[PDB]
Amino acid sequence: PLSLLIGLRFSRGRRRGGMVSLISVISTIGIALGVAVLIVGLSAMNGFERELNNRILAVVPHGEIEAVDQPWTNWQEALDHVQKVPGIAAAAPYINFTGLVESGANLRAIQVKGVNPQQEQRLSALPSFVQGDAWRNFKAGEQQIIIGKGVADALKVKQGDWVSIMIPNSNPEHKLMQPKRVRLHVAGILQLSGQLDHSFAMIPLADAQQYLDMGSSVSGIALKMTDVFNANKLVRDAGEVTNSYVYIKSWIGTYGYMYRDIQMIRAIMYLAMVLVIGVACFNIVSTLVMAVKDKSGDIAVLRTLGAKDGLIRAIFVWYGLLAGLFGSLCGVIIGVVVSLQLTPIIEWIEKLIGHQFLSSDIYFIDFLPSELHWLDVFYVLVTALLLSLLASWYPARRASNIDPARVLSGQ
Amino acid sequence: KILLQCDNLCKRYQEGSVQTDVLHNVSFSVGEGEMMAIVGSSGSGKSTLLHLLGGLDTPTSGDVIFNGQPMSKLSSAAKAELRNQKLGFIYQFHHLLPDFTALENVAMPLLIGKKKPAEINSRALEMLKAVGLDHRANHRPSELSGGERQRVAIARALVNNPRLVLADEPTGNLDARNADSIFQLLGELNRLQGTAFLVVTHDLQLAKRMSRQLEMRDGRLTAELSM
Amino acid sequence: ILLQCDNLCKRYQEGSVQTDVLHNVSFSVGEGEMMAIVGSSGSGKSTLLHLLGGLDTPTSGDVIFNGQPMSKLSSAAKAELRNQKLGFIYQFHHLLPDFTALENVAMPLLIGKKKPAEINSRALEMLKAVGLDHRANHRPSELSGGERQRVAIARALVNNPRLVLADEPTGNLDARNADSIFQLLGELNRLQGTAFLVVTHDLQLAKRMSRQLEMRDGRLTAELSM
Amino acid sequence: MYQPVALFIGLRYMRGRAADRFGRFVSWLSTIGITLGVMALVTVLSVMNGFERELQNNILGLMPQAILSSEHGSLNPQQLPETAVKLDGVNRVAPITTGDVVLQSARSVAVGVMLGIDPAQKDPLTPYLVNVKQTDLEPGKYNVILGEQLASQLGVNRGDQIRVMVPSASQFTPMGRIPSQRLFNVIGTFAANSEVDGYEMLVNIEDASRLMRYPAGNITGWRLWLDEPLKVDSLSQQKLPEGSKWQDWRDRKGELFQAVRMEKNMMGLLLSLIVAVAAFNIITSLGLMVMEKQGEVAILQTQGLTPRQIMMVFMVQGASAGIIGAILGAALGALLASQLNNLMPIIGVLLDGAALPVAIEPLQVIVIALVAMAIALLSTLYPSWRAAATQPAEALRYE
Ligand SMILES: [Mg+2]
Ligand SMILES: [Mg+2]
Repeated sequence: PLSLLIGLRFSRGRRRGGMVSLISVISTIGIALGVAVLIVGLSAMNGFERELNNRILAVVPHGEIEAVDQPWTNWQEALDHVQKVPGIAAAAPYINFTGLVESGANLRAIQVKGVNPQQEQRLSALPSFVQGDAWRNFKAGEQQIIIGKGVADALKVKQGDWVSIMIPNSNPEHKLMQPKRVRLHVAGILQLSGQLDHSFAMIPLADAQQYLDMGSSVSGIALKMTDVFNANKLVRDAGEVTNSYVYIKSWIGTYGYMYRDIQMIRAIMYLAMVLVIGVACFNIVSTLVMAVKDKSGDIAVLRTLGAKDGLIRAIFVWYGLLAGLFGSLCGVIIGVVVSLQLTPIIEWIEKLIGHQFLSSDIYFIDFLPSELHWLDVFYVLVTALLLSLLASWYPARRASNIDPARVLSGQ
Repeated sequence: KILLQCDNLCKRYQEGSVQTDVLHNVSFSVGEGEMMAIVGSSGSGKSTLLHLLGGLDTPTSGDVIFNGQPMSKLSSAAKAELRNQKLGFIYQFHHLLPDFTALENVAMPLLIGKKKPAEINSRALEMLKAVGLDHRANHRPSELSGGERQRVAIARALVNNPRLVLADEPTGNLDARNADSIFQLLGELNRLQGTAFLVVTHDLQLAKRMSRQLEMRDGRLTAELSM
Repeated sequence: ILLQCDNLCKRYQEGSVQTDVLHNVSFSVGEGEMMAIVGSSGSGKSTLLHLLGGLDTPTSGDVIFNGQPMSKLSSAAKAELRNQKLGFIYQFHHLLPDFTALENVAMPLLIGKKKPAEINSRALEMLKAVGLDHRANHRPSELSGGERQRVAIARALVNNPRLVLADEPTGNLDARNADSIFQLLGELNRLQGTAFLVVTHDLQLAKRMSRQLEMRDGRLTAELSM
Repeated sequence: MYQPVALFIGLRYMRGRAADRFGRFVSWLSTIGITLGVMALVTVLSVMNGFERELQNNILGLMPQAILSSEHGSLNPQQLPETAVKLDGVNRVAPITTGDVVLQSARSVAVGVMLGIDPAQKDPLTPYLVNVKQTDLEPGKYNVILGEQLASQLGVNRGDQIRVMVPSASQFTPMGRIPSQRLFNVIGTFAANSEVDGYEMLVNIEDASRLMRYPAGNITGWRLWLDEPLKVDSLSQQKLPEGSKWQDWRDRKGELFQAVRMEKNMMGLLLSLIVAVAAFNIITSLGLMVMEKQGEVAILQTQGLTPRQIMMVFMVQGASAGIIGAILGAALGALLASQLNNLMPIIGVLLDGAALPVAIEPLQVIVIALVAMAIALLSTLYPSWRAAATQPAEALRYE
């Protein structure tokens, strides 16, 4: 094929020996670098959302349907049949009250929680890996209670002992009924990031039998928004499935000024990624257009020799296709390698110390890479190949259009 | 009996500084199988004229008719059609593809016509031997000396047997050897093949080989050669 | 003595074949002496004259100027030389494209930092000498084929060099500028003690230099026997 | 014209032939790239600085940030005078008795923390108080101020007094460590726009001391305002001369600290990507330009110009291009940074971040421009020397 031969010869060096010109190799390297940086940035960005609703948002409840009239309003039959709407698929009930731990140690105040055994795993992500495996199977009878690294740490014992919290101030009504349920041992302990281990305690559901709470009707909970961001204020025109008495409590926006940080960070992320894309595209386009303009002289000779538009188009199409293909292959390989094996690159300059990028980051990840390939690398490769072909094509058409003798003399 | 046709072919270059006129109402004709020679002083406007004759510079207030059809008339595809089988243009300060050796450069009109591998090679070498630099068929223009590249350009022009051959000082960078020999070559071409020639040259000893040597006179081509 | 060649040989080989050019070149150009070189295309005239200057490294020879070889000169020393003693002209003459004819002619002087006024006056001096004052405002692109050659000649001779090397100074021009520029060089030599060594193909006026040599694929034959 | 040859040649090359549209905007691609890189870097840095300032002030500013004390309490002279209390940052000294407490209420039992401030001195929360005499606040039988998120909503509301408990107290050992408790009176309700409301309350000075252990007149420590609470790790790692334990806000809002640390780290990674790509473009474009003009270099060298002067010829052009690019990029980046609040028609509906910008001209902006200058100078320096060594005849042949 004539076009391929001419393109290859144009992409050849100025001197015998090396079969690669400086400009072609340079454009290849630029395209590869752009593709690699785009891949890395997109992978980190996607990992951001992958981790956000996995270790910092799942633990916090996504909503609440608490009302001032539980019986038959928020507690019709077993519960409000909020499962009808397809937004969520695990409602479960929810009972909350406060108490104190009595162990002859640093007393702490805990807002305890009620959780149903063989349940609460479809609801939130608080159930986490811990030595106390099969703990839920041991949760029953309203006797044993599970705490975090809170009052357990404050007290000088762990699961190895059986010290009871002895809630002394369980007063649902202001009058001091104070039913002191004592000898509630703990056999499992959980750990969470940072704080709020000080105010977590697991009580089997339907604990009202002995805690003097009224009946089996509790506050309840719902609205486990899977697409929390897209579900933001999505309860508008919805949520009537609950048929509660008073306006339900809000979604995770109730603990505001952290969701604000989340949204602001996401905005800055989008801005930075847009800047990356623009810079890389500009670099690639500038290099390709400069090279093609540098190769404008021979186009006039070909046109005056009788070359048609098709051959001129095909020559630079092949040139750009070759450059883009090789650069995209190299960039894809390097970027995939980096993204898949970036976090495992822990600098051993200081033995498990410092690294200048890891400090006080436990239960989170120093970096956050996630390679959602076969749907994102394809876009980058297609965009690179396009940009390359368009940059190759545009100046070639202009040079061919110009009177051949005119450009041979002027440029 | 007509190949070239000029009707007041005027031109002027002006980028916004001054009006630098070149030509004033050029008009002549080159008969089928007719030779002509152009003479004049530097700066007259010969090269610009011959560029206008082809479809390689837009005339200002004139037109050129080839085989009863103007040049701006031809579409881009039609002009590409024409340049392969009817144009034998040679370039002053001749420009060659630098990454292609002499053989490929000579063969390019045929490759563009897609003649044949074997025919193309044989005929490129045909014309190269005609010009007479067989021992530089493997040298790129960079490695070629000053004159052999000019002969390569001539061979490329005449490889495809064009009907008309426009030239810009085909033999001005060469000794008498290649000047005289290449005039012999063109002379046989015309009387063996019905090809016309129109060559601009400064060597007045052989300028009259074309006969009817015109004189470019800073606009209009004076019939005589009275300086 | 101005030029001195001792078996100035050369050869180009990129790894394909040994393409010899010259075989034991040796001659001299006397102070204020003209010479002309003749031969067939491909002989190696341009390569020879490039070797004469410090613009191509000889393989197995040397060139001595004013009793000091060219490779002897340091880079600064060669830059020193090229401003006041070299009047080299280029085949397929190359000019700065973004600089008009006047500035191109004035560049040797600007590099010498003569004066604003002197530089302008003398650039125009030499431009009028060659006779293209009408195209003193045109860049090389806008200039035609011959006026750029005359601009190159003027740039070569603007600074009054001791020796003037040329590569077909008048081969792209009609008899007008050929004869007139030979007249110009002729006055230059006998008004000013400047020697000339010009390669040309026009044999009518090649003998103006006198002692016309004949480059013959290595060694410059003293006779013009073809 | 100009006496210096290098300056004239560089300027003329920078101007270019300008065939149709300034070389179809191909001649100034170097300046265009410098501008784009500088603009992007400036915008990113300004927005990150604004984010850090927002986190420092609008959230962590109101709440306590650091406390020092001794084992279970201080001594009569506050365990120390003001001397040897200032270590780093802008530290303001103010006694405090922070301690978690249980605010039992008739409507609903709730828990929260408090601050033992004195009426004499101001605090972040003093201007927010409404319908109350903060300045004239005597103990008044343990008077307190709190509300607008706890008393007003899910509380005993203003007035009617409220319960306050301190679990950390050993009053009567025989039973289950009965804490120290007493009824407190409400005289106001602070209105706050941060998390302070609903989790924090104000108490008179010395009332927490009387209620809690250790002698009256002492405190639980001293507030220490920090100039860089974002990077409070360095302060915590350092041990103050007195040996007092360093308490910090990270003990409560650890999730936010970890999240901001990770976000800053990965944003630095993105900035590194930006810098690498931009610098690659600079080197590539300027080097290819210098290599492209080798024929002109050869023509120039044969007529008196030394290898050391052509280097200046190219460095002049490089410096001019870098200057134009850096100035344009700085201007455009400053404008874009101080134009990000608006231009959010539909994205702002769900993403109300506003991209809080902070254009810190003094240092961050200038350093980027200087780095670009140096990079351009070196990139024009090396290839110029490489091309100045080739023999002119060899260069003019391939040309
Ligand atoms: Mg001409
Ligand atoms: Mg030559």
